[PDB]
Amino acid sequence: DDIYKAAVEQLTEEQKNEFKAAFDIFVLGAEDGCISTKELGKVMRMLGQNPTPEELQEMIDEVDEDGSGTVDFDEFLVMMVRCMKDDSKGKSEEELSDLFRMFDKNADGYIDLDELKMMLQATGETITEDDIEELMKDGDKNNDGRIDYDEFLEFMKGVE
Amino acid sequence: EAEKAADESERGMKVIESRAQKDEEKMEIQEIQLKEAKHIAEDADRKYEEVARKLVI
Repeated sequence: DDIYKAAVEQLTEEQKNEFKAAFDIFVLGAEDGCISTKELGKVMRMLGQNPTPEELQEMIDEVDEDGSGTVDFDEFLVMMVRCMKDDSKGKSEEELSDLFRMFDKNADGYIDLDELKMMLQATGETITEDDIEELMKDGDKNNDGRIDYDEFLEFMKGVE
Repeated sequence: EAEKAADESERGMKVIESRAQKDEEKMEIQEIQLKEAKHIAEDADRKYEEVARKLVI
């Protein structure tokens, strides 16, 4: 919401090189920067960047919902930077296991959902469509009746 | 002799002019063909990565 937003507000030249390369690929001058999400993914795969179609399809399902096919620079840059791996390796596995054993009080070989809910409400964050059951939907891979630290990673690995 | 030689030299010059023009045409045609080739190559590469992923799974 804000991390890539802050990075774009402090637009760096290293990313700006690829950004303007794909821009001249897209915008030939005095344009509104339409760059449709389908075309954006096509070029993202085209110009030697990461050829991950999953993010492109997420954008297509998410962007150009306006019906104009144009994509604003804000979200286009956000999805471009987040297509690349922007994470500090998600902390340390042993460190995160200690974090979760502090989180997990039962110590029954796993952690249950309610402990995760307690920690989440302790964080104090806003709720949206990716709440309530999104964690339930993702974590219920084998439906073991629990959200283990390994299951918590399977849901949201690379916690930063 | 000099005037006949001038006529023949201009003959050869014009022949080389025309040949060079034809060659430039073929050069640009092969150029666009090469770009198309590179794009086909990249598409095949992506397909390859994809199918490898599927097979591993």
